[PDB]
Amino acid sequence: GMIRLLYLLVKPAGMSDETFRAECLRHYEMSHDVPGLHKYEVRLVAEQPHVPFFDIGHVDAIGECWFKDDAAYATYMASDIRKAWFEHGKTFIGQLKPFRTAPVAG
Amino acid sequence: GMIRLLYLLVKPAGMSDETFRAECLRHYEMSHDVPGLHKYEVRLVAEQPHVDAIGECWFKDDAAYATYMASDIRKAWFEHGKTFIGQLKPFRTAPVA
Ligand SMILES: [Cl-]
Repeated sequence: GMIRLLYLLVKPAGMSDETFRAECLRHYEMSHDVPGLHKYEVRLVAEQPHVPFFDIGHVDAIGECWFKDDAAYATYMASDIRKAWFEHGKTFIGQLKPFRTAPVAG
Repeated sequence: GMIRLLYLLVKPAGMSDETFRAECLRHYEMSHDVPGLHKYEVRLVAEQPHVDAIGECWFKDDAAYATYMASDIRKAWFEHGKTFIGQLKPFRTAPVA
C-alpha cells in the first residue's frame, strides 16, 4: 500500500553532465535523513530509443519516492529537512512536480 | 549490474480505463514466463504534474537481455503489448554512482 511518486528530471542550465550526476548522487545521499520518506531512487537516462512513439521532451534523470502511508507523507510534507532537500532538488537536479502512481491490481 | 528499461505508456484511442488496467495486469501476469526478463512492474498514473502507466523491465545482464530479445515468447508478450499500448516512450536508465 506504498505511496509512490515519480519525477522526470531535466538538467539545470549552466552545469555540466558531470556536475549533474554528482548533484543526483548527493541528492540520493541526503534522502536517507528525510523524515517520512521510506525510500528514494535516482537514475540517469542513459538512452532514449513497434508501438507508436510517444513525443515528450528530453529527460536527463528519473527520481522516485516511496512513502509507507498517508501519515508518513504528512510528516514528510511538514518537515524542514524535507524542505531543504527539495530546495536542493529543485535548484540542482531540476525537480518539478511528480507523477503519482498506483498498482494495477485491485 | 542489472539492466533497467522504463516505459511511459499511453492507452489506445477509445479504450476504457477499466480495460486498460485489466490489460496491464494481464501483461504483468504474462511477464513471469518471459525468458531473460528478471522482473517486470507496471503501475497506473493516478495523478500527473498524458501518460496512463509506467512500465519497467529488469534484466540481470547483457546475456539475459540477449536471451529475451531472441525469444519467441517475448515476441508474443510484445504482441500482447500492442493490444493495450497506443504509444510508448522507452528509456534505458543507469545508476548515478
Ligand atoms: Cl524535520
